[PDB]
Amino acid sequence: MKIRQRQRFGRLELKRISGRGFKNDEEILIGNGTIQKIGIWDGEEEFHVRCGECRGILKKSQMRMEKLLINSAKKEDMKDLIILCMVFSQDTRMFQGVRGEINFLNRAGQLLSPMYQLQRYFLNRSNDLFDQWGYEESPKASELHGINELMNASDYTLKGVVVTKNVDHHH
Ligand SMILES: CN1CN([C@@H]2O[C@H](COP(=O)(O)OP(=O)(O)OP(=O)(O)O)[C@@H](O)[C@H]2O)c2nc(N)[nH]c(=O)c21
Repeated sequence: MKIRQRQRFGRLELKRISGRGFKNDEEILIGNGTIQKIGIWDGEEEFHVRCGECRGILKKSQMRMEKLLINSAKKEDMKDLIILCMVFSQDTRMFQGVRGEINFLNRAGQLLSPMYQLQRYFLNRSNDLFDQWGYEESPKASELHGINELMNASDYTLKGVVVTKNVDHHH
């Protein structure tokens, strides 16, 4: 239907544009050697995504971020959107990136649930994530360019992530 409330994953705002995922509770052995109970989504899905000023298209499958296209925006929003999408995608690389205990409390003194532990952890320790994520030679394409961990156009890109330029197509 035309009017749809957006879904939210902390700071990440999302709207699904294709696919049909199904959620199954699974036990996941993550990178710090602990087992986490997580509702894992299965199926190829694409989302419209946004964090602050940065907007993009996220394509995922089960525990895999396939492709992330985003616009150029303020670097903190670009970086946060990428991290939130890596976490949202439940990518195995993301799970494997965790070190030490994820036992963060909220302001009501309760433990965050596992997905929110992960969002909180990687937002504030992104080098853990990006190291595990992998880098590849940037795509050489006309309207797309890769980005590095500093959110700059580079010869090498975070794997699966692509940025568009702000171009005056209509003059
Ligand atoms: C990883 N997610 C998370 N998610 C949805 O994104 C929102 C934020 O996830 P969440 O806060 O972990 O949801 P949760 O607390 O598990 O509640 P729910 O029972 O709705 O899943 C929720 O609306 C959740 O349903 C998703 N929706 C789809 N279609 N595919 C997905 O892979 C995912």
